[PDB]
Amino acid sequence: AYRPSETLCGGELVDTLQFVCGDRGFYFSRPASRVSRRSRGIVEECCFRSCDLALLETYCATPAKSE
Repeated sequence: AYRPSETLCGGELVDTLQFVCGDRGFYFSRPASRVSRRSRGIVEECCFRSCDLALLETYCATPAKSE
């Protein structure tokens, strides 16, 4: 592949989440357990696997509203 296989882990993953989503905030991987608690998580797709920009954007926090 033309893309690098460098993966994205640690604080650099958090830095990228802030870059991609801006001030709107983001969510992160929920589980970190040795035991069977399978779930989604940005670390699972960007560090254990490799992820793309469009996918990474889906971890953005939801919009808020107030009257």
